[PDB]
Amino acid sequence: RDKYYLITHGSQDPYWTSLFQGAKKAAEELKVDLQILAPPGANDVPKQVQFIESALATYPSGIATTIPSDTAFSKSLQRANKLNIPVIAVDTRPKDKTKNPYLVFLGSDNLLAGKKLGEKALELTPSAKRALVLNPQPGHIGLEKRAYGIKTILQDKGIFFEELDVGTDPNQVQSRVKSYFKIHPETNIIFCLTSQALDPLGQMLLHPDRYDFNYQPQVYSFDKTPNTVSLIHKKLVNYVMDQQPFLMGYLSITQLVLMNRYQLNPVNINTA
Amino acid sequence: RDKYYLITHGSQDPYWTSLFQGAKKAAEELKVDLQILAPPGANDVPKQVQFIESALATYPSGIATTIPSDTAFSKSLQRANKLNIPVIAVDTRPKDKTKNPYLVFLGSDNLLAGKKLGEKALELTPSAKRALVLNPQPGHIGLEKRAYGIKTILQDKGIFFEELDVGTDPNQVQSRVKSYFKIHPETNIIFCLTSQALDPLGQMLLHPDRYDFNYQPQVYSFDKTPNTVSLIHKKLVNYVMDQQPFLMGYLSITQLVLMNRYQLNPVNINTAM
Repeated sequence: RDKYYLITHGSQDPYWTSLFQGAKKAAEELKVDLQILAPPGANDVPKQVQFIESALATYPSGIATTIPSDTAFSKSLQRANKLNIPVIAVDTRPKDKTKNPYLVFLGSDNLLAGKKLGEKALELTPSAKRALVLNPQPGHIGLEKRAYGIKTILQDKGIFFEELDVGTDPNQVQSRVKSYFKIHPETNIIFCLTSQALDPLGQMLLHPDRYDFNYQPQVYSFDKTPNTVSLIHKKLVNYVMDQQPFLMGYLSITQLVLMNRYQLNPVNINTA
Repeated sequence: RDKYYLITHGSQDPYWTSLFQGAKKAAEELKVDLQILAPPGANDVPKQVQFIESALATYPSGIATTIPSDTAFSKSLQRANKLNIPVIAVDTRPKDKTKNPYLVFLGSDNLLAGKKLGEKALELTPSAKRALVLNPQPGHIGLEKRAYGIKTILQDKGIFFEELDVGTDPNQVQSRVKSYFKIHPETNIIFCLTSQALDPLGQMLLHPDRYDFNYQPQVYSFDKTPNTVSLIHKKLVNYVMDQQPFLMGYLSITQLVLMNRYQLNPVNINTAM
């Protein structure tokens, strides 16, 4: 019974559970064992590196892991490459494969997704002159590419903008945003790099009087989580890039299995 | 301005942000300062105890805090009592205030709320065969009262039931729930003690094929969070108890202030509908 691992840097978001279920679904249909390793929070890279090192020591048939840092995983990844343990990157990938080796990547092209969302925003709300980008985890190389994409679209079109570190604590996200709007009450658009930033904002959009947030800005986000879908339906959110985490999880375990059982070579896949 | 503290044992549940906003809004209108202290997770008692302890050192005008344990907070509460710092209990309260002193309690009567949820589920779900109670926080004395209240109603009607400790990790809640249904497929009623149990469950109710969860049970819960409200509109959840956290927040800070500015005695307030 071949053993496989799916290791990530977070697990509380609805995004993670979709991805986890896709992988579990593939594991079940292909009849292989899957162990999921993820820190108790939204981000804890040193703990993730720990999981990867522990998994490697069990000589698994394959590992699918997120790689949200350009340096924190280098040693672990290099080790895995030397021991010939196939590693597939999912969700987030490093910019240098020689320093951070892995076989292929399954996920979105974060830089492009951002550009696509910025373009969509200016297309659905051309009258925009001021935008706000909410980053729940500055440093996350994947989110950094998204923000960069959006920003290149905004600047090229002359739109003013600023990126804000909101963290993941709901109360802090809401107050950082309310603080920004009091100083710039003209902000017309808000970009949420993940649903972690959207959820706290959505609550204020749903109860504008209770939160003293009647601005009614145009909002764009990433990931179609249950609450995100509800806000779209309510027309409080204009557009959301979907990375299809379930497809991502399912296909990653599938390629690892096909490689082991048939000596096939996995390939990169843009799951957007 | 006078300094006030709102201390809780959690901060991720959308329920808290609603409580926090009510407290902040009251602070704003009354022109007092308010600091909110809550562990980064969804439950951390020792951390909360330290928060209360460090708050006391600053000799604040008042403190509002949850008390989810009959033992963990005793010393801190007694200390606060000796320093003459007013303490109001919100959301959850201890069974014995002689050992755990606090002035008044603003929140709902957990036991009664549980009984009420149980009675409503039996009304709306006449076909009731077997119920499952999902506890995301064993140890939380408020949730124990809820579960107990629900079980008394279920026992009275001869409905089979079981309480399951699902924790708060979304993946684990789903896993443990699916395992139970594989063993008891006839289970047709689910009671979620908080939205922390409901969210991961709601994801499966929205994509039953993806999660291999086509049972379609009747669901009951506590706290009308955004996702909970959405699930209600989609008829995936039948009835949800509302404790009105915003009101709880607003009124608790308001009483602490009226107490300091006007020499009034605060009173207990059941915030339920």
